Amino acid sequence: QFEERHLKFLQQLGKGNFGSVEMCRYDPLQDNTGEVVAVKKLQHSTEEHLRDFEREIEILKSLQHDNIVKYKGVCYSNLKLIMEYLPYGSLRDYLQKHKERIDHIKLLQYTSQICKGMEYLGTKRYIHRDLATRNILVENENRVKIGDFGLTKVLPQDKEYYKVKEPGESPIFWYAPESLTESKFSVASDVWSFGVVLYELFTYIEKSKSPPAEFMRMIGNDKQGQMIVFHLIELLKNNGRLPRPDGCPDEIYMIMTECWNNNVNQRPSFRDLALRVDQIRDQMAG
Ligand SMILES: O=C(Nc1c[nH]nc1-c1nc2ccc(C[NH+]3CCOCC3)cc2[nH]1)NC1CC1
Repeated sequence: QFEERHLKFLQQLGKGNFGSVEMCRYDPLQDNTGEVVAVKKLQHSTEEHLRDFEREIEILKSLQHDNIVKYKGVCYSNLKLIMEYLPYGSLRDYLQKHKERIDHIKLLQYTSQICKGMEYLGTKRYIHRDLATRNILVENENRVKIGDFGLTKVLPQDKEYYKVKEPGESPIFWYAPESLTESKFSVASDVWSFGVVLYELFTYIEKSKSPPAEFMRMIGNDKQGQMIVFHLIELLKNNGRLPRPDGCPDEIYMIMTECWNNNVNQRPSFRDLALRVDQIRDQMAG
């Protein structure tokens, strides 16, 4: 267990969907040699949010995979989540800064790694509901892990989707059509969101070309609030889609579009996605 009082703040790391994450030193000997860790805490520690956060903790805790940020422990008073600190930040920021000097062999290594993290997630009947480069952490040049399980849901035994009311703030531009119209979330809607993560990676996080900027362009920048969703549904219903990023290999663009399939059952599995992505990296390499 970790004791609250030995956590020494160093710096903020970031805010996610409902909390905050700090860089801290667990230094129980006060001589300043202790382990640097990542720490999550609730900004608005409601009784509602406190349940979801402990639910979040219990999900992370139960997930052990090379491509899923490690759980280390909790602190009691209100709860704090202790996690491994990954020094390179979010993939969104790392790729944005180091643009294009990250070649395609690298993007596909991360892609592969993302796929495997999700395949295992799904093996435990969990649905992330927020797969996005900003929620993916970089350990080092050669490793990313999936993180921020704040919006994750377990499937019921006999259902294969999870229907949510009442929705909080929602990454709509990553949402598959049936999540927007019906609030059905599933392994399949995470696969849709994975297609957008792949789009993100191959745009190198150019800000003019992000999903929000581009979907907003397509439906009209004049669309506001609730209407954005109305027009997005219609757009997606008619095969309005994010364009192929400048320079994107062709068989990477096909993976994107296969994921963004209105027909829910016709989307690839992560098992097939991981195989496919690894196959492309083989031939690139030779
Ligand atoms: O849980 C989170 N992340 C982490 C778990 N373990 N380690 C992290 C983490 N988040 C980071 C955010 C930014 C940075 C970059 N800075 C590191 C120190 O020098 C300046 C740049 C690292 C992060 N590690 N992500 C929340 C912050 C969005």
